[PDB]
Amino acid sequence: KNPKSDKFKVKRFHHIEFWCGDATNVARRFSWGLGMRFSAKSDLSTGNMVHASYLLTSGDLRFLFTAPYSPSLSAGEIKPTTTASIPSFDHGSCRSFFSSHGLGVRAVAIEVEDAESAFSISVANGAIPSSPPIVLNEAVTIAEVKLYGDVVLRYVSYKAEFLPGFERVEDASSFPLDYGIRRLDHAVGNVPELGPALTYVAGFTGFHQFAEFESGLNSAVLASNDEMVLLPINEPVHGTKRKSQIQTYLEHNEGAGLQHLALMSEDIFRTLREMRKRSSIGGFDFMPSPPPTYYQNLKKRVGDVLSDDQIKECEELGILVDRDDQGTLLQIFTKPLGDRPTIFIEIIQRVGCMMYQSGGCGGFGKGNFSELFKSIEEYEK
Amino acid sequence: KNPKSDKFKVKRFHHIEFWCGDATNVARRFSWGLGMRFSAKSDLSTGNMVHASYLLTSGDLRFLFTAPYSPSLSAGEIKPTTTASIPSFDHGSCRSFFSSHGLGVRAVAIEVEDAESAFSISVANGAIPSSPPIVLNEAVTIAEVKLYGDVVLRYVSYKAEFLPGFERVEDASSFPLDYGIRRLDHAVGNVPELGPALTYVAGFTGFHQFAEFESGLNSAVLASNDEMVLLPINEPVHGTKRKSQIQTYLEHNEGAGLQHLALMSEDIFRTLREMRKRSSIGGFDFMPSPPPTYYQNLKKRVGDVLSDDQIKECEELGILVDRDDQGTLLQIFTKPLGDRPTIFIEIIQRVGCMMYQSGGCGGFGKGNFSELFKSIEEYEK
Ligand SMILES: O=C(O)Cc1ccccc1O
Ligand SMILES: O=C(O)Cc1ccccc1O
Ligand SMILES: [Co+2]
Ligand SMILES: [Co+2]
Repeated sequence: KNPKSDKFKVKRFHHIEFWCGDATNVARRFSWGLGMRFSAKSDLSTGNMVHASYLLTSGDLRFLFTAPYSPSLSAGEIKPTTTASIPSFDHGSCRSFFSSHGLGVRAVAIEVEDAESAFSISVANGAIPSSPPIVLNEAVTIAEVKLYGDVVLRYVSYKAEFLPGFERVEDASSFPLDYGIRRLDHAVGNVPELGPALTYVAGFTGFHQFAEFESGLNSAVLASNDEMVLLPINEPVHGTKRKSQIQTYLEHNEGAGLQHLALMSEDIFRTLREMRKRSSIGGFDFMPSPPPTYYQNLKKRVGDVLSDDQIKECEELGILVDRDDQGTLLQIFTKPLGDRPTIFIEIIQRVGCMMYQSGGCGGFGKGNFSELFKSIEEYEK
Repeated sequence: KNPKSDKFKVKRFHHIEFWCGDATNVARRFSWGLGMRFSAKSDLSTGNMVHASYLLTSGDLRFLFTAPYSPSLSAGEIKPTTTASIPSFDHGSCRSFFSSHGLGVRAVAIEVEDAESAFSISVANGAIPSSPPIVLNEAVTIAEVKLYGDVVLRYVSYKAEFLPGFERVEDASSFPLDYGIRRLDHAVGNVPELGPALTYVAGFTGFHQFAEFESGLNSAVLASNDEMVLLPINEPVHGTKRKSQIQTYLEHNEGAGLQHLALMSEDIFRTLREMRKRSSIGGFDFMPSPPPTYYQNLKKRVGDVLSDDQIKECEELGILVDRDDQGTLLQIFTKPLGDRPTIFIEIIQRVGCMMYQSGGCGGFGKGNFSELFKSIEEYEK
């Protein structure tokens, strides 16, 4: 069931912020590789002497890329006189984050009704504060609490254009790329111990465990009331023949952090075609495809959902398919987005659970561990 | 004249190394924006636990992009047991460089006859050592001395494939991009004081001042014996109405460093067409074009070198033209390559000075300061 125990009003995923060494180059790579438009900036040209921040958008999906300038540019500033557009930014925290983790997600931001209420109630309920509520131009309130590792859960709330002090990019620089991605479906964290992580986060949010349906991990999923904010969390399982990829993550990331973002497409076939066309010319690479035996086995499992043509199209693109009690899930995983084997991206599309589509329709692919192992016995063939 | 006073045998520009926060994303951006192939790697997959290094090539042009992993991966190593493929790399120096300068060039590498000789003779003649000669796999010798700021001049010499411990990229990942760029023509440094910089560098190389032919800079050019290694150096001039861009550089870079790389194309028209097509989809932007009056004035200066059609093609692409006593220079400048207004790139092609083409044929564009100022009086039109 769903007890709907959110301790404050949570709306939707609002944006994801990457902390970078150079925001320009990461943003331009992601824009081409994923098909996202440059839509806002806050940097030297907008008066920001503290950080460079570039926003990419695709549908409702908002990726923010931020890097620090030299502290010398803003050395005479103090917090009351700051030119930073994101008041929680701090040169030392950002350099320390990036040197410790490399390229990765600093903030998972959700839109709430009242960011100040959400911050107070969260801290009242165990959340470790990270940046207190700050009202920007009497219009937007932002607050941050620790999520896991050095990742913050950022609350944003609007009285009624991204953030004050961001400018819309003059569209001579804004090329209308679009490969079909429309919103963030869920965000996945890796921790050394799942239980305490769950207890902490569920402790201060009231998010409930999302109901689900021997290789490497245990996981569980936290969800908001309407189950549109979904936050899976993994822990490693040790002693296994193949080393736990969760453990590999923790080693190369220097501890807990965000493992991957799941991006919903409105047409996963066109998204993967478009992304794969660009893999070797600046975009993203994809995990190796499952063997043909995996795809033959797809008819017996989802032959009622997908035509033979649609199945054959899943095979051309390397798409995985899983199915819940309520819907069917199409998914695929990129290779790591940067130098370290840490953060990656998953492209997904859900079919079923109409009534709008309810959140998590089809689950998260748990069934594909078994299906891929058994399929990999294609050595017989 | 040219006294040919090189104190050791210098061959050609060999490569440029960028020090990055994340080498993967910078390299993939540069590859698409400039049309360079992925040709070698040294990283986790090759046994390197210290740094990630990716090599892009176009003709003879070699761009190397390097970033540090977590020190924890190599904490049990010492220099005799290192897995780094570039023995001069050091986690602390790289993080300190990047935090101080942002994305930029760490090494200007030239190939010499004997890197050990070049290092000893240079230090004997005033060069500040940076990394002593090291022989890699009994095949390649590398040595580094300080050039200016935190930029090193790196010597490389081969007994007789980039460097030992680098693998050729398996070409499923190596897409044969090519927009016409073929080699590095010259590399430009900005310093606070030109005179001491010249005296130091000419002091330990024997490079001579390259003979040339009121807004912002003084500059001078150092050259090797056959004048194929060219190293211009700028200093700011203060008190000017418009602030010195050299000074702006020094402020945002936190001191002296490499200002820009000049890349020779074999077809500057195709290069700029191809680069401009990609400016807004992950590539590089170009400085704003000169006014039409600049291009009308081109007939009277280079009408004997370029047809009206070729001139009109210069106007479509924003190409600048200057002319020496010996040849004609076509040039254009990108906007900054990363977040800070520091490093950028120039695309060039030279016509004249046949006998092969002698180095610096057409100069470096000094004449375009005056031509652009006078051309900008198009307000009358
Ligand atoms: O970590 C993964 O590879 C995928 C994942 C993450 C979290 C919960 C369930 C799940 O299948
Ligand atoms: O700095 C620049 O913009 C161009 C330059 C650099 C160095 C020498 C001569 C010259 O025209
Ligand atoms: Co998932
Ligand atoms: Co130049």
